[PDB]
Amino acid sequence: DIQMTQSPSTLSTSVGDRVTITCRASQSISNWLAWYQQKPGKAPKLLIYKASTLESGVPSRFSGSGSGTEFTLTISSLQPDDFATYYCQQYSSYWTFGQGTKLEIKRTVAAPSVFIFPPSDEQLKSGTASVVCLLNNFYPREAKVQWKVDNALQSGNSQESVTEQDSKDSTYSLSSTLTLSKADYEKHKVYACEVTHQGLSSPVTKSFNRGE
Amino acid sequence: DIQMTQSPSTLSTSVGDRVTITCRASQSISNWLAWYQQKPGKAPKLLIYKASTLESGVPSRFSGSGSGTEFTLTISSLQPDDFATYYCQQYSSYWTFGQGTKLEIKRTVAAPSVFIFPPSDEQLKSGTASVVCLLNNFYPREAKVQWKVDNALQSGNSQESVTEQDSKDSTYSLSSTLTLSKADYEKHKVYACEVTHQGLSSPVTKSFNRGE
Amino acid sequence: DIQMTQSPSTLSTSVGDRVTITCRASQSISNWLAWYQQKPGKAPKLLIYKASTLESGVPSRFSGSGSGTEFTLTISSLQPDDFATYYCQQYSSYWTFGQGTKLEIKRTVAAPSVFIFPPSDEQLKSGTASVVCLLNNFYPREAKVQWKVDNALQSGNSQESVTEQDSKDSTYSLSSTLTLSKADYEKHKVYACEVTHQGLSSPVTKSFNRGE
Amino acid sequence: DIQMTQSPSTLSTSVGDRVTITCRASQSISNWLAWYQQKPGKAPKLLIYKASTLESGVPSRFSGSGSGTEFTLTISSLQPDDFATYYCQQYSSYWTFGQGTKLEIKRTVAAPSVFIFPPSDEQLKSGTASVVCLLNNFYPREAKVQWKVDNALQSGNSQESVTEQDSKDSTYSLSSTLTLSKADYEKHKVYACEVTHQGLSSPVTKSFNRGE
Amino acid sequence: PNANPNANPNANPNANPNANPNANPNANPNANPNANPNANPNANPNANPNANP
Amino acid sequence: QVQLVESGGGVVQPGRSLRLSCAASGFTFSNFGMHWIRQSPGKGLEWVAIIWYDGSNTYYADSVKGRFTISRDNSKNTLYLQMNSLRAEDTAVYYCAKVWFGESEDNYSVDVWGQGTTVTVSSASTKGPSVFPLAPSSKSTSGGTAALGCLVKDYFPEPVTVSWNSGALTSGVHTFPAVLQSSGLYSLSSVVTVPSSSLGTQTYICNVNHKPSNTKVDKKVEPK
Amino acid sequence: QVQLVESGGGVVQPGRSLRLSCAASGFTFSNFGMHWIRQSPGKGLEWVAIIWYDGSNTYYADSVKGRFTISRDNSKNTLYLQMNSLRAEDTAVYYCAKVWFGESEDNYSVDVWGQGTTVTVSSASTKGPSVFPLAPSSKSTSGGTAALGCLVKDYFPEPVTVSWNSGALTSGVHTFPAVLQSSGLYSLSSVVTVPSSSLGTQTYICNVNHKPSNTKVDKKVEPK
Amino acid sequence: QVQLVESGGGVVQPGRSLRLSCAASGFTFSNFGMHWIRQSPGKGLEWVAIIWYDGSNTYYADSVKGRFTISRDNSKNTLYLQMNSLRAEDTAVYYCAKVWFGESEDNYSVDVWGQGTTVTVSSASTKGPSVFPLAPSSKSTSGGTAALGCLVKDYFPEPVTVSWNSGALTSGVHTFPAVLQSSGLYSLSSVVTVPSSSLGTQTYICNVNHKPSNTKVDKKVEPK
Amino acid sequence: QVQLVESGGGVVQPGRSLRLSCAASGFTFSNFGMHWIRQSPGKGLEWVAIIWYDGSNTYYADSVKGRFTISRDNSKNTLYLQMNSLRAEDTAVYYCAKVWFGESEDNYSVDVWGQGTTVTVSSASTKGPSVFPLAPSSKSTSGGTAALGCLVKDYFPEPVTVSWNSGALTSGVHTFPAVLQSSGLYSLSSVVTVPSSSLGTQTYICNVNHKPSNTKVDKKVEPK
Amino acid sequence: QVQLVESGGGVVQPGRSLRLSCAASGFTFSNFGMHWIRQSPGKGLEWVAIIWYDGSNTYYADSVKGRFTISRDNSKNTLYLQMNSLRAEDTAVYYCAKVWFGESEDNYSVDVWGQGTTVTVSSASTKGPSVFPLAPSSKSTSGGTAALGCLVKDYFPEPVTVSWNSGALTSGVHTFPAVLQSSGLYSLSSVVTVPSSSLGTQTYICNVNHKPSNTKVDKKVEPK
Repeated sequence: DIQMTQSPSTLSTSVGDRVTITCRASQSISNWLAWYQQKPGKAPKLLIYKASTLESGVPSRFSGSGSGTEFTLTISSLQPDDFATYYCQQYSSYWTFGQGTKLEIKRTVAAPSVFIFPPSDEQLKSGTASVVCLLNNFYPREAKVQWKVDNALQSGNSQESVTEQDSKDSTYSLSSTLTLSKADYEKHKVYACEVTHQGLSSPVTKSFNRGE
Repeated sequence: DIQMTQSPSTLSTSVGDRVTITCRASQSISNWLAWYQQKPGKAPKLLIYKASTLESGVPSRFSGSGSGTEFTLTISSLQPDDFATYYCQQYSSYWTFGQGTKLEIKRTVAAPSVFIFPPSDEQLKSGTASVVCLLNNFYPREAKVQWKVDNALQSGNSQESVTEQDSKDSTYSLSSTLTLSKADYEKHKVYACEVTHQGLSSPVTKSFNRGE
Repeated sequence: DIQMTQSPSTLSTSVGDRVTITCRASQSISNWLAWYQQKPGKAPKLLIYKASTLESGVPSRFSGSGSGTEFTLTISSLQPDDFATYYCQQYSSYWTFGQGTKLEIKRTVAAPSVFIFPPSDEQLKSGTASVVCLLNNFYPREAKVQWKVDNALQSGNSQESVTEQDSKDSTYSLSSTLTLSKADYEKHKVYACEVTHQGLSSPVTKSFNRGE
Repeated sequence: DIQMTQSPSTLSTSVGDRVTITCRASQSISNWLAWYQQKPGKAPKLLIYKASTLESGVPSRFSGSGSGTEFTLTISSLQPDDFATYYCQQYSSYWTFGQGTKLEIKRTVAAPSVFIFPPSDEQLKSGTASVVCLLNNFYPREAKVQWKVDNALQSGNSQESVTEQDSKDSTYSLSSTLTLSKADYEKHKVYACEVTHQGLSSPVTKSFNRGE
Repeated sequence: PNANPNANPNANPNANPNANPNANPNANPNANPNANPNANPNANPNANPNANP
Repeated sequence: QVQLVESGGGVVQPGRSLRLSCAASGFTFSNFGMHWIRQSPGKGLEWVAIIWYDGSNTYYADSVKGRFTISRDNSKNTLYLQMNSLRAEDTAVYYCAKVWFGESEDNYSVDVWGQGTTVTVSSASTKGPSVFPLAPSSKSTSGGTAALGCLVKDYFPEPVTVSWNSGALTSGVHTFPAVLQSSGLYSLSSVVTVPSSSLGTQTYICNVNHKPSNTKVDKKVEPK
Repeated sequence: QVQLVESGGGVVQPGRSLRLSCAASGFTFSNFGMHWIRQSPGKGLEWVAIIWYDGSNTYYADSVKGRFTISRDNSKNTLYLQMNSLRAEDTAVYYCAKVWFGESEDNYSVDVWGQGTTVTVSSASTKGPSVFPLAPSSKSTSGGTAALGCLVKDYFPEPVTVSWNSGALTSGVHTFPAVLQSSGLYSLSSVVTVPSSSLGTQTYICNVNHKPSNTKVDKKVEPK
Repeated sequence: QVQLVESGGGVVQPGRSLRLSCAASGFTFSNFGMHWIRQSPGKGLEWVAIIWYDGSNTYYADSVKGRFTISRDNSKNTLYLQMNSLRAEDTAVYYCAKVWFGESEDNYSVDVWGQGTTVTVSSASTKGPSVFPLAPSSKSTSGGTAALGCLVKDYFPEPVTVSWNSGALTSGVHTFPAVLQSSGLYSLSSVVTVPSSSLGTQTYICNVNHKPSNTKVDKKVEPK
Repeated sequence: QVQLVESGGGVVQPGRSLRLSCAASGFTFSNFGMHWIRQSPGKGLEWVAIIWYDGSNTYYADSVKGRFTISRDNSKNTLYLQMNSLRAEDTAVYYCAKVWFGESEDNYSVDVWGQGTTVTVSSASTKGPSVFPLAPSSKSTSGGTAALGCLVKDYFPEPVTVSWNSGALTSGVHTFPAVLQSSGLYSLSSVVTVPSSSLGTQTYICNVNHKPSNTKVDKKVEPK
Repeated sequence: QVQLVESGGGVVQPGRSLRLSCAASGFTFSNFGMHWIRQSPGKGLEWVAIIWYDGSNTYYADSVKGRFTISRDNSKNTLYLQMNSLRAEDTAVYYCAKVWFGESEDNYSVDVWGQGTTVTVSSASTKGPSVFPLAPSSKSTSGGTAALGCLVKDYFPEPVTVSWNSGALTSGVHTFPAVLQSSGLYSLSSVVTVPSSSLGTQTYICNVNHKPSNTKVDKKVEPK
């Protein structure tokens, strides 16, 4: 089973830049490699086959190179239509795709706005307590959110969700949901989320008291 | 002449189970395969044609699959009305049916009750001697009955008959009839039927003495 | 036009022998080859199709083999009913038959008896002169008969006829007829037929003088 | 789309010569190449298929050779019936024809006769002015005709037409037509066509004055 | 896995010339439902020669 | 809905002839081809013949070609099967069946089967059965349960009916399917389990009835 | 141009079967082989099956061999995928894809992908969502900007739609993608930033709609 | 079983036409395609024509294309071959043959051949033979065995029958197959070996019979 | 032998449709696939479409895909090509062609071409020609030979015929092939060389005929 | 999983032919090449033949080249091996085997073997065995243990089954593998150790069964 691997997993780039992404196979696949482009919520479109043949209708700013086990895709001058996810696919022995490289819109650093929401009384009446920590309009996407309940770090009881890059300002938003039982929730007082981001010189901590 | 073969010949299953039976042709019949259901003492009814097309009026829990030389019939959730015999039929070149698979009601193991009956004096006066060995209320159906006359195994002079599964408890009964001439019968003393069954830890032997 | 060729053209064999005949196609015909048996003065009968499938009713001592361009028919143990002519036939592209292989009854060598007959006076009165050279009861069939008229070899004015193997003793008979005009006949003196055969240590010559 | 290319485009040859034309494909077409002959004003006729198989009815003086990407057609001894246009055609992936090679009748060099005709008064009355330069009975076909209006070379306002080789003496004739508006025509005085040909030691210039 | 566009487009002479025993035995509903002009217009010699009665 | 009714089956000696009929209703019979298919315990389901809607083409299985003749009467909506030169192995239940409606180039089979009619090819003559008691005793008692029965031997043809005490006793009755013996006569047994404490006081009589021979036998079963 | 339309996807319990179809138009469907390829967030793109133009050769991925069956109906221009014995990891978006045209000795892959159909293998039952308010307060205020929202918890299956003030409020709205919980139920949040000076006077209501259960909930969000 | 009977063959001058027929019985003629195949001593076996079961497709060998027309009458169970513009090389034995039953995608050939009918294309007129004696003498004697015979020359058409002493002498008789001469007339010889001790006393007469011309000749062979 | 006759070609305005037919004879038309191939002066030979013997598979060139439809009527032995949305570059001579017979695994092309039919796609209206004299003089004289002619300008459609003295003068006549002008009208010249000593006495008239417009013009050419 | 079932093996006289078949299931048979490999006690494992997936290329070992023919029927999923002119040294167990799936440029061998079928090439005729007692006595006793047995000599072909006292004695039974003698007949022994104190009182009988000849022999072994 031929393994495929793409690098980098995420690439922040700007319009007009020269972009090069790489794709490697666990064994020799000769030149039988195809590149597919996919925009979010849409079907993939074929860009290149035989590692270097351009599909009809594909603009000339795309080019392929490579043979054996190392292959590269090059975009000479990035255009706004090219912000998408790119998958390589060997078709030398069956068919396996790489994990995909997402072309991200590079912009200046913007620190997140942090908000915390306690569980509603209705949900408390339902027997569950969800605490929500919100990071709004930040870039880049990498951030760490740690839940602290009476200064005790939580693990394995939270879930994170991230939006795509906003069409207007290319920022991210992230929601973290900490879920606890009503008895566990009422067995503590202070609930805090601590956030770290490369745009923040120091970690930011938001907290509330149960009932306050 | 295309040969058809169904597997398994008998399948013990329970209500709610997922049932899959297979059917194979001696040569390629493309997709021209039909499945027929037959209940005992009743005419067969068509279930599937073209190997995967459901006949009008057939519930959706029936499905067909297969192409070329291997075909399968699947019942997603067995219901009591589906306990019947299923025949496949190729109709690519003339028409030949498989041997049929009978779906049996699976239940716990129950050992048989064994009874023996000697020939009546009236039948001996008529010139024949029938000895009857009866196995009552056993499951599964597979059992072995050996006749021993003065500890000598008999062969080719007995006939067996089995009832269908009882509607109330889904058990079987089996009769073995040994037929002999008066001279052969009166030239011996002890007449036994020995029974082995998967529900019996040891073989059961019933015997009588001629004249006793 | 696919050419077919059979080898050998004639095979001398005996009852109980193992017989193998071959058939070759000018191009690949896959396995679409049939073998037909024909007895003299009778219609051909199908023996094998698909190069190796035995026709229903054909005894098991016949078998076929081969694929692509070379095919063989094998008789494991020859029987007297099998003395016949065997034709192969490709049916991959239209239909063409081979020249046919005749299975001949092998026997010991027997030299021919040579007789000569001069033209009758009645036929000479009719305007033609036929001279007949007869070879009786010889085996094998190959023999050479040369006409010499005043020690001059004739060519293009003679015709030969050969009988089939006699049912009783498996011998051949051959007739050679030299036909000439009355003027050609009376313009020469010595008329001889010389016969060579593998059973003859020396050629046999019969001759007459016109009028003698 | 496989591109085909034939060389030479035109070949001057004589009766009895050995003629060889070549044909090349943009990619490997194995041996799936056909050669077609077409005479002017008549439908094409098949000569060779599989690059080297002679079509039934084609005389043996035609032969094919080649494999992969280079193919040749050879005429061992040219005959007058063979003067025609020859097209190669790959039929390995769809069907594409070459531009065709026309076999021209080689003869001695003959210089053209040059005549010039000014526009008629009727055409000037119609609003257009056509000037005609005629080259009669010249060989080979390559020649250059330049229009000069008051010693100024014209470009993009003339059209050339060439006849086929005359059946009697194998010469060409060419007409060049300069088309101008009546106002453009009457805005100048001298109109010349200059002709150069490999059979002419010096360029020939014919000219007239407007109104003469 | 596609179709060879240059494959044999003719009709294989060594094909199946017999009848297909598994073919359609039913009557074609959308067949010719009209009368045939060139049918038999002559009286039938072996028709009914008696009364109705 | 679609309904097919077979008739004409019965017992026939080998070498004789027999005509089966199939009456069709619920659909336009003249628009469909028909099959005859037979079923026997030894061979399972086995196709016999097919006929076109107009009778123009008929096909037969290899084992019956030349002996069976399939025909139809579209004016009467009836399917016929004339069977000549019958052999012993032709004993089976025969069904007529209707071809389904499909596409013009598809292959075809049957969708609706008839009720079925039984054909028995045997040289045996009509003969009533011998009823012998399977008497219960200490050797047929385990705890409070004993087994007794009746053996119905050497009768022809099928079927026979067995009741117990004129039908008053049905709980626990097991009548085995008949088996064909080497002599061409059928034989079967009918057994019933009863409380051992009822022996000697409750009367048990098996009532065998055989309409083809008008046989009625009431056999009393007494313990030993 | 070339068009492929998948259909047949939906919610199916584990162990059951489901049949997907792919309707093709704009090209000669019978002349091309086809692929089925699935995409999941956990495994990315993953080839499933391939079928020849005439169906003579089929190949399957190892993880699905023996459970999935790919077929085609060239008379209907339809590609089929029968999926039996579904496991939890088969939940994905399934695409049909057309093999490109190439040379006789080349290797082949797909050039045109279909629209895709979602298949969710889960034992969860259809259940409407619980809408909880994400109430703004002093702890969710930085300057003149505050954040409020709605939590849409414990619904199945996907998807749900969220609007604000019947669509009148769209500036600054962030509806997060749903997350699958340990219980097999989905949950998501929708947040919006508003001027702090508008709290207590401007009314904000989130409108959650869930067509599979016909749920429509208008939840009012009040400050603390 | 299957039976095919050809008829219509005979003597025809070159350039004229002739129609052969083949009556089929023992099977459903309308369900099978048919071949005409010819056999001649000069070319061996040579396929001539094939016709589909319904006559929709016909094929011919290249040597006969445009001259022969194959047809069939399924209502009469008859196969026909109309031969026009006959040449000398068309003289052969013509067989009709039945295509075997096979699979739908297999290639097909013939399994049952007819009896065969002889066609002789020659411009020779019907003519009785000249019978001349091949008289035995000292030059045709080796020991006690001598050879004598009759030369049957210049007859048309085939065949002729030869007997010796009205059939009383058959031991040792060798009638050679006829050979066709350059003049278009047939010729053959018949010889017999006799005991030399019988010469001069036993009378030997060869009886040549030629039904096409009603020729009967009894020629006496006398020794020298 | 094999014969193919095309018909249906003519002048058609751009955007309209036209249906070409090809009648086949001399062979079994239903047994062979067919091609349509076109030839134009600008692109040479260019394959257009192919159809299978039974019409099951059709293929088209990329430049015509979606606009042309090839079909056939095997009952009429006719091949059809429906051309819709014609463009100017589709003007060409269209040939039907027969696929040769070959082996089962070979690739195939055409062996017999039809006669060809001309299709001219132009928005020009039917128009008679303008005939202008090409008058000989001293400036078109070299020795004893002079040249004169007729210019046939601005006519549509093709073709036009030119004769001299009702055909009595053919020696030395050169009628050039027509050329297409920017206005969509054709134009050509016809010239003849005559002895200079005959000028002024021998009358020379060119007879231009244009059947599409029924134009007949006799123009007298006099020297200047 | 993958399953291969061989059939066709048996006893064959030298010089005769035999055809082995191998039925494949559990995988796409038409996609893989196959091997036939044989195993004999004298030569060990020995490759016999290989065939490509499509039958285009076949290879044979040198010892069998020209006598064996390997073929396959992808429509029946069956592998065939026609063996002609069998010699004595061809007696072996024949396995069919499946080539593994690998890379395009690798070399290939087999990964899954069939069950195997035995072929015995011998001119010996079927013959029942001679059973002789190996009687225990004082000369075959050491302490309380004695040895007795049965010699099964001069039988053909394999196999034979040996039991003791109808299976009642299994502890201490040693049935030796058969050995082939110079006469082409097999021979073996079966021995058992028994307590010496049981001799003369305990009955020991060996039950030899040979299904090919339907031989059943119960030989009693008595002390001396």
